Amino acid sequence: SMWELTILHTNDVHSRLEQTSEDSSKCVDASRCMGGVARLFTKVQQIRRAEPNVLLLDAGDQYQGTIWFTVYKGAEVAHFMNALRYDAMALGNHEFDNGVEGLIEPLLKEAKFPILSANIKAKGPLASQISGLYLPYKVLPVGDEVVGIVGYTSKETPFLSNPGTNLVFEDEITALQPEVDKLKTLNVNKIIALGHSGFEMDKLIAQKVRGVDVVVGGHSNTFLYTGNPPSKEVPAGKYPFIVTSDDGRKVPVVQAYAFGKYLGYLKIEFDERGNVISSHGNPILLNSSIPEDPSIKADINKWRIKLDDYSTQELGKTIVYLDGSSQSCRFRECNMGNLICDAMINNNLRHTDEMFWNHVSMCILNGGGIRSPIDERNDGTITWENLAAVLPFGGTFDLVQLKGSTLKKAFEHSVHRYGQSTGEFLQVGGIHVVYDLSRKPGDRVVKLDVLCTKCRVPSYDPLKMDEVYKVILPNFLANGGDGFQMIKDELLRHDSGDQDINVVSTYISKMKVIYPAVEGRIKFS
Amino acid sequence: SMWELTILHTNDVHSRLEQTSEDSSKCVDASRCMGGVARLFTKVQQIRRAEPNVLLLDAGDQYQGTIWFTVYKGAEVAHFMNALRYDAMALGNHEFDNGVEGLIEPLLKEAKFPILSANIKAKGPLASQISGLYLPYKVLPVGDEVVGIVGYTSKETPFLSNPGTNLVFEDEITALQPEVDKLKTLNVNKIIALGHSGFEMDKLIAQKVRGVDVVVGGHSNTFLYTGNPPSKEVPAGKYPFIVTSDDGRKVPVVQAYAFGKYLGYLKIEFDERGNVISSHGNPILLNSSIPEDPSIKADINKWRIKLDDYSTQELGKTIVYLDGSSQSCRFRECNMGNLICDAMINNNLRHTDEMFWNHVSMCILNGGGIRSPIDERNDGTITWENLAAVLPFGGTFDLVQLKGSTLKKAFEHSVHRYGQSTGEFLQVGGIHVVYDLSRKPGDRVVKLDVLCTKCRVPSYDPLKMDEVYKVILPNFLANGGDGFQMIKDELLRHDSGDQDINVVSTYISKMKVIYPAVEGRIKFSHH
Ligand SMILES: O=P(O)(O)[C@@](CO)(Cc1nn[nH]n1)OC[C@H]1O[C@@H](n2ncc3c(NC4CCCC4)nc(Cl)nc32)[C@H](O)[C@@H]1O
Ligand SMILES: O=P(O)(O)[C@@](CO)(Cc1nn[nH]n1)OC[C@H]1O[C@@H](n2ncc3c(NC4CCCC4)nc(Cl)nc32)[C@H](O)[C@@H]1O
Ligand SMILES: *[C@@H]1O[C@H](CO)[C@@H](O)[C@H](O)[C@H]1NC(C)=O
Ligand SMILES: *[C@@H]1O[C@H](CO)[C@@H](O)[C@H](O)[C@H]1NC(C)=O
Ligand SMILES: [Ca+2]
Ligand SMILES: [Ca+2]
Ligand SMILES: [Zn+2]
Ligand SMILES: [Zn+2]
Ligand SMILES: [Zn+2]
Ligand SMILES: [Zn+2]
Repeated sequence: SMWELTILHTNDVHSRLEQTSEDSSKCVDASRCMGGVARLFTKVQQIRRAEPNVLLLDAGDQYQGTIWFTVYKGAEVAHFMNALRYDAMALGNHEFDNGVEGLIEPLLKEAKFPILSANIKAKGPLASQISGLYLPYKVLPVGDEVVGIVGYTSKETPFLSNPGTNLVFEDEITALQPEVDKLKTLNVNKIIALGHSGFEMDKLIAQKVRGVDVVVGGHSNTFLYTGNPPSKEVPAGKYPFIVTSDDGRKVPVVQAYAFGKYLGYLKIEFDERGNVISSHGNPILLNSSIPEDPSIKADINKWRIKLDDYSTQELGKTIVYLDGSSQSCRFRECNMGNLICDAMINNNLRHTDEMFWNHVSMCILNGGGIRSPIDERNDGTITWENLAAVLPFGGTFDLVQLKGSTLKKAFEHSVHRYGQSTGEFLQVGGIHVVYDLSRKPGDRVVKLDVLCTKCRVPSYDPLKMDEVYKVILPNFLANGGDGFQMIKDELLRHDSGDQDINVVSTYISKMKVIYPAVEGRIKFS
Repeated sequence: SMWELTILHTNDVHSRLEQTSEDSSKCVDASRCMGGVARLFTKVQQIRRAEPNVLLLDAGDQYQGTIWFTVYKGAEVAHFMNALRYDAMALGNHEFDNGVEGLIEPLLKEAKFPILSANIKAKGPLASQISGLYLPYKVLPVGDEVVGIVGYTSKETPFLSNPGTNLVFEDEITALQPEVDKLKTLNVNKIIALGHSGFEMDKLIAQKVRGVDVVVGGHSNTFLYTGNPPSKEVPAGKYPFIVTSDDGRKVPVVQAYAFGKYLGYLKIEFDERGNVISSHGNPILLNSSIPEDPSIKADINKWRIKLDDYSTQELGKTIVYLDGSSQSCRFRECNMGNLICDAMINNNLRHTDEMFWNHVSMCILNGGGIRSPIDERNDGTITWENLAAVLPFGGTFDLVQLKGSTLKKAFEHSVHRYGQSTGEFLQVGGIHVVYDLSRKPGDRVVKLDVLCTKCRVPSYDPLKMDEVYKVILPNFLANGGDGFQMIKDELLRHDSGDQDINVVSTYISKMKVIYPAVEGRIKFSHH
């Protein structure tokens, strides 16, 4: 005898409540738009009506990405996930972006489903405050069986978000194994690991955590597919990805890209003792072939009324595609990066009253801070809402004095673990860098020319290690985010800047028509 | 017996009536300013009081370069050259910039000294109109002797200016020799060739034209000096430069850079039969050590009143030196070029109602069209006057559809005679070009990448020969100037654009603070 479970799964939805363009920017041409919570609900109900044993799971990073989260601050997440009737969610890194209070009062108190993390431990006054609002696991009834779901969250969360110093983020394998053993002693024979640490960590969990039957992941924005993929996303492996564990077991690992563009869909056949005997499926592309549910869409429109103040005024026009996609901006020079760096540099030079920074022409910008493209095909209109999708974090473009050796160390860090879509890869202004990736990590920077400052005509001269340079960058990077510890430690001055999104809107308002290009600021050898 | 003559000479003054900064841009810090007509007058008078036999000569290109010429149109040239008591002038190419009417009514009718060119022949109805207003030669009394001065003008004048199709520009050597022979039969044994064809042609004249004793030149902006030079300009040779002629004679050739920064000064010792026994001198740096003459300065201030409309409004600010010097912009990437090209591109995109050119991101700009720097040390203010020194010509930034093969032929022409400070060297926008100069002319372009247009994100892709590109450029280049004959002939569309100086002021007004760099748009390689 066999027992079939259908796992429906989203991850890194990142406040894409409404349907989006193919690239996850704002919907303009409705006939070609994709995803959003109303469309997901239609596909979820289609599966639920057909399959008797169904779990709808989220692997974190619902928080942050559009004006939805800027305005509603997680109430939209609670509300629409409840309307969809998610069975469980794992805490991601972006769930702590508005502090622990930003997690508790909107999401944890209003969610009608369990929220999960087994490697986040609470200490101090916070322990009693957050007791039971999230859990290490939940044991869910599914038909006449039970399925254990055990949660996890990235160890990098303190370095990427605002979880506060009373939350300790343990190792995933060390925290998960006792919980999985606890569930076995409670006669839960089917166990799903649901969490938010990336596809590599998901694979290690599948391997090393004995008793885990399936890993549903997130954080790396990984697309897995078996067969011919339905859109632009290139699959990193088959769906599901099969790990061979330490005790010889085949453990399926899944992820469902990002932005609610796909619904992950895995059918698993279990024996009577909760061993996986087979698995199959694929992520389902939520395109115009699936209608947005009328009820959920009507509710979305009601919540949408408050947001329409942010889409009113045209700040300017683009006549080129502003490529702010992760696949470009984390792997090579992207023109959205160039735009943002040029805006950073240009805005700073209006502050003529402050003479220490009035010649700053160099810029560094973490690629992962660029959160969305903007489309050029609607007479390429750029509103505030469009900008808020690119720059949702409410950071500042701060000013730092750095030694040359600090700067070379940062450019080595930029490509130290290249090829995994991590956000540390640097977009630049007033810098020409050339990488050779065949060299070992810490020695991949082969050419590095920067704009001179003690010179009448600015030209790109080679960077000297002993020389000091002035750079404009996100406060995230100045304070040591993305493992840029050399910046925070070794910087000589650090001034607070202007607000990031205001800098870019000012710049676009000034220029009227923008046309940034890929110029060979970042080259490969 | 011996007879000593002192030749004082200017060339390519280019409307620098007032004193200038070291680089020839507007005077701001008066304590370190140079040249101008008031200072020149002081130095000329010092020499005249000291030496009995003095000629003050001009080798052309007084016309064009600042608002002085924009407003007064050659009347300031006539007026201040007359006040200085120039003995003779040769017609340069820029003397024809406002047509033949622009030469006649201001300069030729009001000048109290002879104006000279022996290789400009007038035909049609214009011949009788301009007969004798300029001359092939003039024979000037100097003390008890006479000195013949014979004129010449660049054969490239029709391709650089607006002389009209009724003026023919003959070969200089063929035109000069009969005049020099004629003067020998008229018992003129001392002959100066004064003209405007460049230092190379000056040397050929010295060599080939039998009877010429001295060549006073212009057009190439050549600095010659003997000893340690007093300023930024690198000497091309000794002063005077000595040609050994075909008929066995040492002929001194002189020039005096440009912009009235130096007064050329050559002492020649002649024998009784008008042969040069020796020559010596140097150009005199007209710096703060020579005071401005009170009379000429007071007259300059009176004429200056009408011009002060052009310097009131600050259009914007630069925080970098805008290198618009000939030594940069005709030899490599200069940031003034980059600025002008970016302004050309940016202004064009405001015309959204016209959909054929609304994605144009490629620009070519002849380096010789960039006429002056702008300084950054006075809180680097940019007025209209400053801009008018960079872009004096009143051209337009026109729009052309060109084949790729046309564009590569233009980039080959850009460096075909590289190393001579000729204006055809191209400043660019949305183009990355790499030259190898060790290769032969017509095959020096080794890499040539341009911004794509049928593409969502613009990147620099290699230029395809069969593919067609849209480019913004000066109408000078579209109409075939600087020997860019491939553009005029092989272009597919040609629309008139906006006025050149208005494009750059609009852009500066928009940007407020400008900081253009040398970016590697133009590189050189030795493979
Ligand atoms: O799953 P994700 O979203 O975690 C992901 C994982 O690699 C993947 C992804 N790809 N596409 N969408 N998602 O990207 C993370 C990258 O994003 C950048 N990052 N994160 C936060 C943040 C920040 N501010 C903080 C401080 C106050 C709360 C927010 N500020 C700036 Cl400038 N960058 C920021 C960084 O590069 C990091 O490596
Ligand atoms: O002695 P010069 O001054 O002749 C000189 C000789 O090599 C030397 C020089 N160096 N520094 N100052 N002088 O430069 C010539 C270069 O100047 C450029 N040039 N000339 C005219 C002109 C023009 N318009 C004209 C057309 C109708 C009347 C106005 N338009 C644009 Cl865009 N360029 C123009 C061109 O490159 C040429 O090669
Ligand atoms: C939607 O996706 C399916 C595959 O999942 C594909 O066959 C279909 O062509 C798509 N429909 C559109 C774009 O309307
Ligand atoms: C002016 O030029 C003379 C002659 O070359 C030189 O000796 C002197 O130093 C200069 N005076 C200045 C810069 O004040
Ligand atoms: Ca099991
Ligand atoms: Ca003689
Ligand atoms: Zn995420
Ligand atoms: Zn994440
Ligand atoms: Zn000239
Ligand atoms: Zn000339």
